[PDB]
Amino acid sequence: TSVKPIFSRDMNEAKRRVRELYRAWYREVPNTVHLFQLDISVKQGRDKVREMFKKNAHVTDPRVVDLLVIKGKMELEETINVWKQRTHVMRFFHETEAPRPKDFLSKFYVGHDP
Amino acid sequence: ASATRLIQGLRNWASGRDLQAKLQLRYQEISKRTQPPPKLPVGPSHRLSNNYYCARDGRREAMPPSIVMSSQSEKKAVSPAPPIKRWELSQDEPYL
Amino acid sequence: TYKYVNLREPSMDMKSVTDRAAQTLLWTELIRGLGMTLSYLFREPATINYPFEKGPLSPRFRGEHALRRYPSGEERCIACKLCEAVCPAQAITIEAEPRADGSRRTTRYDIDMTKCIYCGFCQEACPVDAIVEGPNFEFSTETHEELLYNKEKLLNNGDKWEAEIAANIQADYLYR
Amino acid sequence: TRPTVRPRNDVAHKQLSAFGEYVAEILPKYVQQVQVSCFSELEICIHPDGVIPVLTFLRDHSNAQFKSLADLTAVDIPTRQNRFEIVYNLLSLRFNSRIRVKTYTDELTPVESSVSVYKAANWYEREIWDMFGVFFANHPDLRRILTDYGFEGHPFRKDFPLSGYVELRYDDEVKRVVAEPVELAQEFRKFDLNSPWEAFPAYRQPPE
Amino acid sequence: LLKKTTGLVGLAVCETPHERLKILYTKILDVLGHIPKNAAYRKYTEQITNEKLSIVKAEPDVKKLEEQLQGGQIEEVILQAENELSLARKMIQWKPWEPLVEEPPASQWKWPI
Amino acid sequence: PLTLEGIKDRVLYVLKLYDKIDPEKLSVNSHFMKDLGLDSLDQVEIIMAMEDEFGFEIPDIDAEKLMCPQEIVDYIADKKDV
Ligand code: SF4
Ligand code: SF4
Repeated sequence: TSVKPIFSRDMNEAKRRVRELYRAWYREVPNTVHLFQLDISVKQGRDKVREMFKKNAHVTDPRVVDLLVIKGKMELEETINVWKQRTHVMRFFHETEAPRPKDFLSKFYVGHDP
Repeated sequence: ASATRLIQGLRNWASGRDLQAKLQLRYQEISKRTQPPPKLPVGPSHRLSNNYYCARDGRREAMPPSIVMSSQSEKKAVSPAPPIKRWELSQDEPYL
Repeated sequence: TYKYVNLREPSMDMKSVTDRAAQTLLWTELIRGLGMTLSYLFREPATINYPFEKGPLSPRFRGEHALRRYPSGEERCIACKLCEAVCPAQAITIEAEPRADGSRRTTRYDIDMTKCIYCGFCQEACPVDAIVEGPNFEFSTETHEELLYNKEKLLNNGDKWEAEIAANIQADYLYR
Repeated sequence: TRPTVRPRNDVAHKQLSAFGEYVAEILPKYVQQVQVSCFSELEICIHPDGVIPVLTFLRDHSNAQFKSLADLTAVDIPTRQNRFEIVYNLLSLRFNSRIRVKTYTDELTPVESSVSVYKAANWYEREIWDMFGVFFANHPDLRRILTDYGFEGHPFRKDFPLSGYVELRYDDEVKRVVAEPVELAQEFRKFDLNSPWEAFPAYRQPPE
Repeated sequence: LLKKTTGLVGLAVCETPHERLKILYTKILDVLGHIPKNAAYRKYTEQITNEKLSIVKAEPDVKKLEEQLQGGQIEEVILQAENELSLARKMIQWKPWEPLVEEPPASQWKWPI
Repeated sequence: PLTLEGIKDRVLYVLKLYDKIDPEKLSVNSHFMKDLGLDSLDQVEIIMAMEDEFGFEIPDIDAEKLMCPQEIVDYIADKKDV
């Protein structure tokens, strides 16, 4: 059952890495909003950051969350430098996407999808 | 090829070469666009006897790779091949 | 087996030195390049007068697709679906049913000219020479939807270009 | 079997078998398998922990001198528990030879990077990380190299569909290029072309 | 002979190839003396290095030394000696003559699946 | 920054500036996870507000043990002269 670690031996250092990545994203959100001339406020960007971290918050494997921290670090570096355009930053906010119905009755009305 | 002799002479002087010997514009020297019909030959397997497919099946002679070592004396050291031979300089145009 | 490009040592006698210095001061090779471009000015240009003159082509040329017929009016396609099976871009859609006299004929034959890569696999996978790639290439359209051919469009293309497609096939069929 | 069958090389087969024995005997700590194919190609399957020592030996030994790294690839085989097979192709100009070094890893185990041996491995395993999600430890600068800047998922894996999950279109309301769930006007038609009859009896697997 | 240029860019011409090669081969032998005797790497590299050292010591001229060493120029032979010394030190550090670290799974190298 | 009363007032003021937490239940000895029901990330951005307003950074070793405002006041009193 012994496996080779990536960066974190157990869950505590993995949680520290998650904490540091969240701090870096929270610091960069105002500069990302200003430099890209986004139509959102700083609060909406920070709520999106917190929403992504909360969506990804049911994992207990140290290697999986190490890979998640690594991919978040790549995204943060991708945004700090101007490599993403405005479309890549705004792709987190699905503005043009139609609201998907959630209850049973509307899904029954619109199609066969469960 | 329709150029005058004076223009040909000036062209050859300024170019430094005889341009009329090797013209880049094609003329009636090329092959015609309508050709007589061909008759292509047949291959070596177009025979009526001694032509069994089991005697010339290339794909069926392919074998699985031979396992040399598996984990399930004073022998000489071995290179992957004899060492490559040194290249010889070109006799035609060595640029030397 | 190999040769030494750019391994010529420069001579250091006074003749070669003065030749190189005169070439530096008087710009000899620049005059050489100028003179040869001047010589290239006085040649007949290789430009043809399109659309009044067309570039040369071959009977193997792959242009617009067409559906052919037997020399009795009957169409050649018998709905064997080999062309849509061999199509590397999946540009062909075929649907078939037996028609009134029981013949095996297509009811739908679509070729997406925006998916097709003009590779000619369909005209060489056809056992009856039904689908062909005709010699026409000037069929640019102003709309995307005009490039989605159905069976009627391909049959019209065949009826339009039969007098050339049959001659090209007659010229080339001995090489196949 | 003269005209239409590929002629067989046996001197090269003998030499490659001898060199495979040589390598597998010099490095027993990492080498797990050595095989030579029908068309005289030598494959050395090793443990993932010995990627650096085996490659450094093959690069620096006087009897190996495999100075060129031609290609670095990963292959996705989902039925294995270590589904990713990492393949190094090496070329030796001194002896005019080629070798293949294979190792394995799964999704969560990192592999030691071979930038410190061969410098082409930088971009090659950056591409491998981009397409298969295989992490390479001790890399100088590991990011994506071919996919889109906001792309999620590794496309060369075999559970990733051919057409992706999103598609791009220009929206005039937001005056921007936007990504939407994928919808195809014509679905990609799947063809079942496998013959139900056995083709090559020499590759027959034993029954359970 | 005093070759002006070895032919390869960045490879400087060696003025005294014999002393350099002898020093490098003896250094390789002293480094390899630390590896255990039963290790096949030590036996093979000792054999090939002793052959190369005898060939170098038995030939005063360089052109016939280059011809019978079968390694191209003498400077790339010196380069290969340096690379072999570096590999010998790294192989002292790694110790790859030990038994196999771990067996693969049952169908790790089975193709086709 | 020089007096403990001013330190406590600045800490408590910028804690009242935090939007999602009521000022009524906030005292000097209120926990974060079980008193106001703040998340881990809530405490994280509270600590980043601490560094943003007090002008000195806080590492992740010692930011994990700041659950009530008295602990924050005592820590930043340790890091300063006071
Ligand atoms: S030319 Fe090739 S790509 Fe085009 S329809 Fe024929 S088979 Fe398909
Ligand atoms: S290959 Fe020829 S006969 Fe067969 S379906 Fe296509 S066009 Fe028709």
